[PDB]
Amino acid sequence: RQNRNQEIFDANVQRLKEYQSKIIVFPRNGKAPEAEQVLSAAATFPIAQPATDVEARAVQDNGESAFRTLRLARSEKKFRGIREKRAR
Amino acid sequence: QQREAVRQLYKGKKYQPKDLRAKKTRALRRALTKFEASQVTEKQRKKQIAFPQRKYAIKA
Repeated sequence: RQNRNQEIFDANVQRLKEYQSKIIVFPRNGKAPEAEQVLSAAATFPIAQPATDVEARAVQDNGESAFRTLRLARSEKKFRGIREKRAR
Repeated sequence: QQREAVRQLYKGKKYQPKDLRAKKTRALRRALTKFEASQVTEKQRKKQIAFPQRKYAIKA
């Protein structure tokens, strides 16, 4: 798995740091105290969906007609190849 | 008595009579011995010594 997303990489790093700070490693020389294991590590670190947006925000607009923007984007991709040939 | 005497006659000697050898089974006889199955290459020995499995618990 490659890393090409700052947000996901940072989330994974934070998860690793939390896991390291929450685990206790007994010394290899014995004398390990009571463990009291937890049968599920994923339960202690449940996967949480990042919040996409807040519940409410101040309304701002520019009159760009987002539907018009979608139509323009769809049209541009169709004729780009023909446009480049027509340019010469 | 004769068999026990013969056993003493072959006590500790390799390549002894077959009848005195284990009768467990053909498959187990040809199976790798305890020493043979424990043979580990130096690379794997070093890897195990450096990073053996650790005992860790999620408590704090």
